[PDB]
Amino acid sequence: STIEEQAKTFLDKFNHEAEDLFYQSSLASWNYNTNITEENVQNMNNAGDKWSAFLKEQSTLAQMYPLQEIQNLTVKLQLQALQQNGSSVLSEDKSKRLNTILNTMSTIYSTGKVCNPDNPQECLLLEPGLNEIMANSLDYNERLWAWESWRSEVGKQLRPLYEEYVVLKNEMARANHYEDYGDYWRGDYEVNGVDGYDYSRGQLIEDVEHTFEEIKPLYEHLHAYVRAKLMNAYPSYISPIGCLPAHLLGDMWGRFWTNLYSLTVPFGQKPNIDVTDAMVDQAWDAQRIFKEAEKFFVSVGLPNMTQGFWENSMLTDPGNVQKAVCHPTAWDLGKGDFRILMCTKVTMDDFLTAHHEMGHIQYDMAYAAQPFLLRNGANEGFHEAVGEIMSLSAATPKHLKSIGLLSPDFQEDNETEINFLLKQALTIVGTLPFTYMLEKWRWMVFKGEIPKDQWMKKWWEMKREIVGVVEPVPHDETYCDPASLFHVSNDYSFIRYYTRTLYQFQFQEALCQAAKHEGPLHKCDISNSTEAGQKLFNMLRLGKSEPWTLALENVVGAKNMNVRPLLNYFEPLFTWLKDQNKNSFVGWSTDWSPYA
Amino acid sequence: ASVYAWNRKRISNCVADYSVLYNSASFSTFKCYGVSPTKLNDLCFTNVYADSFVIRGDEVRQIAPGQTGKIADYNYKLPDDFTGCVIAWNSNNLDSKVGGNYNYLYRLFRKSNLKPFERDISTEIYQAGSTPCNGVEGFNCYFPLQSYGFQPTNGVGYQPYRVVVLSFELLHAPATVCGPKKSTNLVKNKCVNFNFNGLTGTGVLTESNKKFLPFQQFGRDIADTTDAVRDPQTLEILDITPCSFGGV
Ligand SMILES: *[C@@H]1O[C@H](CO)[C@@H](O)[C@H](O)[C@H]1NC(C)=O
Ligand SMILES: *[C@@H]1O[C@H](CO)[C@@H](O)[C@H](O)[C@H]1NC(C)=O
Ligand SMILES: *[C@@H]1O[C@H](CO)[C@@H](O)[C@H](O)[C@H]1NC(C)=O
Ligand SMILES: *[C@@H]1O[C@H](CO)[C@@H](O)[C@H](O)[C@H]1NC(C)=O
Ligand SMILES: *[C@@H]1O[C@H](CO)[C@@H](O)[C@H](O)[C@H]1NC(C)=O
Ligand SMILES: *[C@@H]1O[C@H](CO)[C@@H](O)[C@H](O)[C@H]1NC(C)=O
Ligand SMILES: *[C@@H]1O[C@H](CO)[C@@H](O)[C@H](O)[C@H]1NC(C)=O
Repeated sequence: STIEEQAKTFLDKFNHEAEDLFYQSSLASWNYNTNITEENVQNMNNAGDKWSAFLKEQSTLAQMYPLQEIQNLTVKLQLQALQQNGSSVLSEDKSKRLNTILNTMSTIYSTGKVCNPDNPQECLLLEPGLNEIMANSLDYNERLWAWESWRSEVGKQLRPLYEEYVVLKNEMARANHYEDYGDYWRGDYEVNGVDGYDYSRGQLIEDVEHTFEEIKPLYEHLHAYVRAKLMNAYPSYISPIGCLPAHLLGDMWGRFWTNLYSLTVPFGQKPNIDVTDAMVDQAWDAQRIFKEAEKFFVSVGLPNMTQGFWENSMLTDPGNVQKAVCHPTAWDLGKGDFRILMCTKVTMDDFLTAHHEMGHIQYDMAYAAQPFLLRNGANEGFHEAVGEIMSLSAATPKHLKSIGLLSPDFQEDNETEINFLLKQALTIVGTLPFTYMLEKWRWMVFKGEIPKDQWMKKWWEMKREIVGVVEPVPHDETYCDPASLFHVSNDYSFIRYYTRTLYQFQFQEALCQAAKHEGPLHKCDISNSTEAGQKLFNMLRLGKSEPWTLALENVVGAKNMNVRPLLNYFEPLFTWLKDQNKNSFVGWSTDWSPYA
Repeated sequence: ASVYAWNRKRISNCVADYSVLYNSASFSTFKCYGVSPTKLNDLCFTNVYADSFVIRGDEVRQIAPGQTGKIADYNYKLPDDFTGCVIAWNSNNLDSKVGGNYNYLYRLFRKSNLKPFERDISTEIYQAGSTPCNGVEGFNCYFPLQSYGFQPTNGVGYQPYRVVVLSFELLHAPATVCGPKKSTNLVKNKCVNFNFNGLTGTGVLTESNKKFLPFQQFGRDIADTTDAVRDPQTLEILDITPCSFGGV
């Protein structure tokens, strides 16, 4: 006759009913991504619709429970997630614009076209045709054409489609009694009902912006160092008085600069840390690659993988006729079924991806004792940063020399470590301002205080100011190139990558203090310490059952997002960069010099 | 049968062999509580009622004496310090199918904790609120009955293990049946102790010209002196007499 006993009865009914339906939807989605037939598409949409309609019915039943008297926090988080209306607030004539528009976005993006206008020879799809021309070639003329081959041939037909998406998703906030759709995504980090632990939705914008004034001086010195080994190849071909082109920063968006390493190697005379030639003398395969990774984890103290994964999952590319996509993703089918879906290759990226995608599987069974509604990460940043802290440990020289991949006589001087740490800074530190700016751009346009004619003049003027990129060609307001990215078009919160870095280094300092390492954080190791493994697994196993603001106070004692224990990792790198930029022009103003 | 419909069949009037279980090389939870598995063979009590039901891999820990939980509290509760043994083995090869084996059910809710050694068979729904339900699902009906789902890809911790529970208690019912007793080897022409089924003595084998009747276990001649026995192993007659003795 108590509300406390009534919530445990309802969640116990939902947990057994949903896990039966979730295992059917995940199994149906798995067979679609491995064996594409004509009948398999109808089988997946039939099971997926009744699973999505089941959560619609359970959210309505949980609505009648009042939330003003539940002192228990374990069931308060479950009722808050179950009562998310989502698309139920919209009308039937407006809910049909979700599934219609979102399926049109996937099919339009799936159309590969590289046939030249007025020269129709042949053209292949995106994966074999478009990716090879951006990652391998080093010619300026076609890449300038290639920059206009996608933002003026694909994004031109998105301007009427993406604007219809951002005018009805913005209306849900008024229907959910929120301010705007940008504030709705901040509800995952919102904590209420606890005295002294409350996190306002609007305080996060100020705290994130306050922490950005120390990222900037680090990025000023990072851009100055990388500009000296690129102006060497083009002395008089690019002027060293302005900014850089957008189509020369490794990727299409310039997020990762990994493809500039061959062009911008610091010291190529000594050999790089490369064991691709080392594995082929001893005939290493996919099976022996994952066996040494498994024994690394059981030496730490984590439990080993179950027997229902090795003979059930797929590892390589199977057959010849199966053209199914094998993008590296982690599968949680439920009921103890866990799979990894990727095509293995003997490359640098696939070996690191083999470590990256296995970590999400090892995280999923960690909170297996939690209930199904709480069987998730504490937030969107925990599940990504946990899978990358072991990638830092696997890159240590003792482990690379322990298996035998590296040469037994490999000296460790100054330059073999500064080259590795600054390359990691470009892929981790360099992506923090790009992650923050795009989510900052999406919040005000979702807020609505940006008119139609002021998208490009404000979007372009901060890329020149913060990032420092001069536009290779002027673009008017009819272009919609910011909506071309994968996460923004498919309704994915991109803020989970900014908090990934601040989490993956909070855990590194916490575990290194647990292991009582005597020295700085760059030489620290996590392995060969069962006390740190039990410390992490105690913190990994909580999941979403506790608030995330309580998860920080359980490890570091600071309720806010601390940035100080990240500069201490890069003090050896930062002091050298401060000495190298004594005479270079650090700090750009507004620059209309090249394209006045 | 299911967990909420566990059967109870008595084993009596025949010898029960537990030795084959030790070398079965198939069980995974061969654990005994309150008695060693080896020492319960020679000695045992009556009331050998066997309870058979299906328990999931993660639910194995729930089924133990002195342990509470969901299955142990709403389906079948084992009393603390239960004098018995639990033997579980994998049943994926037979008790599993693709898409879920929807044949074993269980009680998900109950008003009060189950009395130990009680089978619950009812359609009564859980009553957490005050307003009852008239057969139509609502906000307070919460039909307790649910169907277990087992698939061949289930994890090791979630595999359905086929387990049975053996109970041992001494009631007024006489003539309990225990494990078999290993027979020794024959010895000829020696003053050797003998302990047949009920009687024992010392003596030596000597030739006799008189045959014994076949429907007696042992016999005596004079002054309550037992001197004749009939081995039931093969009905092969052997003569036993006390061995020689005297003073020096
Ligand atoms: C795999 O796909 C092929 C054609 O794409 C189809 O003929 C075959 O039946 C599929 N296999 C299964 C197990 O469905
Ligand atoms: C709070 O709810 C959780 C549900 O997981 C329960 O385990 C716990 O005992 C509850 N605590 C109190 C004080 O009600
Ligand atoms: C969800 O929708 C129901 C009606 O369908 C409404 O009563 C309820 O207030 C809504 N809740 C939220 C949080 O929008
Ligand atoms: C995993 O570890 C346990 C405990 O050491 C061991 O019994 C089991 O055999 C291991 N699994 C495999 C596949 O070796
Ligand atoms: C130490 O760093 C300097 C870079 O200024 C490098 O020249 C030197 O070789 C390093 N030490 C050794 C032993 O290589
Ligand atoms: C750490 O553990 C590995 C296990 O293979 C071992 O080879 C290595 O020597 C250990 N290192 C230290 C410093 O204990
Ligand atoms: C029991 O007696 C029968 C009678 O011939 C015999 O065949 C059998 O071997 C005996 N049992 C044992 C275990 O010897």
